Amino acid sequence: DQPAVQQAATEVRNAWLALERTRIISPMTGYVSRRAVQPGAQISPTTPL
Amino acid sequence: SFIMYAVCFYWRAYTFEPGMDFGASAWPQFIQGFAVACFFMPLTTITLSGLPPERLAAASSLSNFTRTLAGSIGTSITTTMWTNRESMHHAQLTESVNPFNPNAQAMYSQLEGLGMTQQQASGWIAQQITNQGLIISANEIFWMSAGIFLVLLGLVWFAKPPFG
Repeated sequence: DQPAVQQAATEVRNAWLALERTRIISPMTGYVSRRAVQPGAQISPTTPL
Repeated sequence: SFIMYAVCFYWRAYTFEPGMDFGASAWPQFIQGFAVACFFMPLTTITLSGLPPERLAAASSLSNFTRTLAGSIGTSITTTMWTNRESMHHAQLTESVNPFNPNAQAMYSQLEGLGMTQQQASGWIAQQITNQGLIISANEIFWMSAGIFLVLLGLVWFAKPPFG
């Protein structure tokens, strides 16, 4: 419970969330219409998929 | 003359392009010269054939009235067809311009390279689509006109030969 240890725990949590988000999950039930993503593409959080 | 008018309009139909020079729209009229040359004199000679000299005035008046009516009708139909088919082609074209499309974000990138805003680039793309639609719609009208000519051919044979 010491202040120093919890600081590092927060960073561990942020890194873990970063790693768990390498798998992109669908937020809605539906059907796929356009597909502009191919294996090997370089993706940022601004590129439609 | 009817066959020559069909030839000229089909000529225009399959040869109009965005980057066509002055000569691309000057040869077809050189050809249409023959078609126009051999259409007025013969048909007007047939129209006023055998009538007495005194009535030539009234016949001429009737002929001119009908011809002017036909001209007005043609203009009225053609202009509306041109604009409406331009709208249809615009609708069918603007579909391709969406995200999820290479060679569509590249255009935006090149446009923003020149300093245009996003809205200005969108307007420019829309204008280009409009121009292409006008050319396509304009060429669709020429094709229809030539086809219609092909049918009007044979009617002239119903006139008896009292010419003189």
